[PDB]
Amino acid sequence: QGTLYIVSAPSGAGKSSLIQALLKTQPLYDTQVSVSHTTRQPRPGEVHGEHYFFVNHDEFKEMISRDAFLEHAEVFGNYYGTSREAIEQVLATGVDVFLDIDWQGAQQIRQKMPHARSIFILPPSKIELDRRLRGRGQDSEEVIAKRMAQAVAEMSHYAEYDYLIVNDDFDTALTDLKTIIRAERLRMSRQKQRHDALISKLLA
Amino acid sequence: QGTLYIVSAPSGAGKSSLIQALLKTQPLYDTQVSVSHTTRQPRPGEVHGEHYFFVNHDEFKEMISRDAFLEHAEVFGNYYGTSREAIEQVLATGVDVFLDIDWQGAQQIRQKMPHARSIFILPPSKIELDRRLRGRGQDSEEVIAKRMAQAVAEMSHYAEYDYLIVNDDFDTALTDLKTIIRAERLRMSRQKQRHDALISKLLAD
Repeated sequence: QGTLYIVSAPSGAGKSSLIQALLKTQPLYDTQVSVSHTTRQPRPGEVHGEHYFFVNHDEFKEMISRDAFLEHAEVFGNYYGTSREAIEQVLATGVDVFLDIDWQGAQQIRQKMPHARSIFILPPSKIELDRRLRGRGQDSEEVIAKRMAQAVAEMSHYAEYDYLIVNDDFDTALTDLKTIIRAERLRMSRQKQRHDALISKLLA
Repeated sequence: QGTLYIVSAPSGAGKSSLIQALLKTQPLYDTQVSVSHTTRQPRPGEVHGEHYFFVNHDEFKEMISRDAFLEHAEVFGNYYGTSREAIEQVLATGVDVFLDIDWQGAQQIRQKMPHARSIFILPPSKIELDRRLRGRGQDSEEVIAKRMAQAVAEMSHYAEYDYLIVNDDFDTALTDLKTIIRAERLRMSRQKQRHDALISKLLAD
């Protein structure tokens, strides 16, 4: 019923913000963000099943052994992963899910979910990507150069995705994202289900 | 480069006006309607290459022999069809082409143009379809029942299409159409070509 949207981009393409901006304007019965499993400890305020599903390292490795993840990775001595079951339960409710992930996990997901759509977001020029990576302007030139090399390595994978948004002006990019989602919702397999009663009435 | 959009709908779904409104706000280097070939005789105002590509029965038949049409029909002594050459020429210049056609012509085109996208447009309810078919309201219940039967026959094929727009509010339907065309242009196949130079500068150094 719902569509899984894999969203990736180098730092500096405004990806995280674009997704957050999307959730602020769509009801949870239409659009939700993926909730990942993690082995890190819950922090104050976090809720299991809401900010993350919190498991311990053995549970996570056990899950991995039963191939329970669409993707997982170890990051700073903690594992993070996207549970297949969790994603399917939400999609089965007709909700579209946005799964922000690097190109590696995006490749893992696509292998298990051929129907997942994926969107890559790019910065609009080398100069603007460099400006956005510099943020407040407080990092050393070498740290920035490593951020740029990392962004370039991420962007080299752009052709593996189904859609490309060049985020120059934020609101233009965000309209682009909403356009993708709206168009996918005008597709016949979703529309004939959504308008099932109406079509039956029109043809009777 | 460009995409062929097959657009169909029963009368009463605002299809022609939606397409027309589309052409009013997009440049010819982005969007055009297809120009059909026909043996009918040019009429007042019609210009070859614009309202139709006018040709005579022998040319049309020779084209049919060459399977040069994506679809064609023969009605009241005349041929009407969409030249495959004329469409691919425009598509090859990166332009999206809209082809307004009935469901039968739509099936003919799809088989020959698997990459074409089709959009079907529906009225928003039986009562509103009936209201729109009655128009100014100067027709017999017989003519209306016939319009409605014809609309029903057209709608029974809606599932053969890639997209469905339910045209309740006109402006909202027009935005739907524009959304489809913009989303298609965001696909990787077209974006990677459109931004080739940008992408190459981003990866450089």
